[PDB]
Amino acid sequence: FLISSWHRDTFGPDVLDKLLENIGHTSPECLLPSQLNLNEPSLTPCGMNYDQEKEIIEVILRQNAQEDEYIQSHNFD
Amino acid sequence: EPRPLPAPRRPKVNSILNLFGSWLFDAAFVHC
Amino acid sequence: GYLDLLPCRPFDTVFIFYMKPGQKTNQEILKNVESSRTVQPHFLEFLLSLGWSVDVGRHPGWTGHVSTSWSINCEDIGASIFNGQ
Amino acid sequence: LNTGLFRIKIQGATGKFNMVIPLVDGMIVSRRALGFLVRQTVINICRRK
Amino acid sequence: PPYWKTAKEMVANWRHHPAVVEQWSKVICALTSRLLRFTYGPSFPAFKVPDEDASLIPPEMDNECVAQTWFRFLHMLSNPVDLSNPAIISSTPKFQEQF
Amino acid sequence: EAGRAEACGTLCRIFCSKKTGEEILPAYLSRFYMLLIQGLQINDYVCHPVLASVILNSPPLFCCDLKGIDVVVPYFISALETILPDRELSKFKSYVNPTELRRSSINILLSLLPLPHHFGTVKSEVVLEGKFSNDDSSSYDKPITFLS
Repeated sequence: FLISSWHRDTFGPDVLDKLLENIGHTSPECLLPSQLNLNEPSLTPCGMNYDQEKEIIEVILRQNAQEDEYIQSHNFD
Repeated sequence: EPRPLPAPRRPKVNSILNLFGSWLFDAAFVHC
Repeated sequence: GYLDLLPCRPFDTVFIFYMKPGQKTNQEILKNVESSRTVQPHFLEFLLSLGWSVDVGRHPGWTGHVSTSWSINCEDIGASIFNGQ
Repeated sequence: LNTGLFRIKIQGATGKFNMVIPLVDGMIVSRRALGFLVRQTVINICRRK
Repeated sequence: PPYWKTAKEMVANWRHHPAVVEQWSKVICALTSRLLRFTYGPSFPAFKVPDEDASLIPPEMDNECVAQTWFRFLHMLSNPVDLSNPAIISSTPKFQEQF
Repeated sequence: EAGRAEACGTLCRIFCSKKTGEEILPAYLSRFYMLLIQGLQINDYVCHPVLASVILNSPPLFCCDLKGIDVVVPYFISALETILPDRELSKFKSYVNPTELRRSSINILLSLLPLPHHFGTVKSEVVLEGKFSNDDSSSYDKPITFLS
């Protein structure tokens, strides 16, 4: 039943990380030869250039923003 | 063979990627 | 009266629960429902799309509980109105 | 989900005749056909039981 | 650490023998099982491991010392991606002398 | 090919295990999407083991609400058109069990049916970095809507 002032339309408004950092701080020798850092992300893979990754990241962000905007706007439909 | 559900105490995906994914990504793309 | 109370078509019952993150006790799961405006509106929209609303006293058919069913003789609370009373 | 669609998981609905069809495990259904499919699944499960 | 560096440099020249990678895999599986046995706790599912491989490591090692040796043995072998490249493997100083 | 297949066996499986509402560094997502695009190719750069592994290892891939995962949707649609209509899967029968592969394909397809009616006219971005797209409609520089 349509209850007045009750419905949706009416209503309105890591232990592994600790281990890795401990190993890194207590053993600088075992670090990679500038290729990789434990906490920081690794470098780009050999198969992909940096410009391609920079294009893909912005394409993904634009896709997510467009989908969120469409979902929010078309709610009343 | 069925695969068990992931444990609730597993680490975050980004940490696993930092620890292993570099080797995995390189191995995938080198034969790609 | 025994013959009268026997129904002529099969009847079922469905229970509905709401869960919030980090909840493992039955008391909290029951408690989150009775509150109003503390759940997603989509839950209420899904609820109202299952069937109409009928008072338990005036309902001439199955109502989910034997003691108050087949009775042929006729400020926000949330989704706790449908608790069965 | 965050995209508006819904994800369904059903436990303990397997008998002699495998599972029930109207809402299989790991299904995605839009909000339009949510209540109808849930009701149909309840009816089918109760009839099977 | 100098001995670790010498071993890592020397072991990289034996990657063409199939037993090396198998032994490294078994030992690293045993070390990682031992590490996760106490890193999270009994609640975390226990990693299955053969009894002999678990017996390779002695139980005298303390919890703190396991992490360092586990990391060092994980990085003991070179990047496994190197095995994909046939030219890199066939470039050891002995191979160059063989060449 | 065995090592390459196991590579995204591991990778493909890692991303599907993400906790709900968990942030992922966008670089990893970009790399994973590039790997998925590279793997799902049928024209000439087709490798049955890696394709089968990618399909099998990630049933809940689309259901895990990955950010921007919908970009690779046309590639998955093109990939499924060459496996489901097949009768016995002669090419893939020497690498994976045909029944399990069919089950994974059905799980993937069943997770994409609501997308057209849910979105409809919403455009989908295309990433044209070479001969990656499988379609031959001469519309590479055009965001394809779900109605088609």
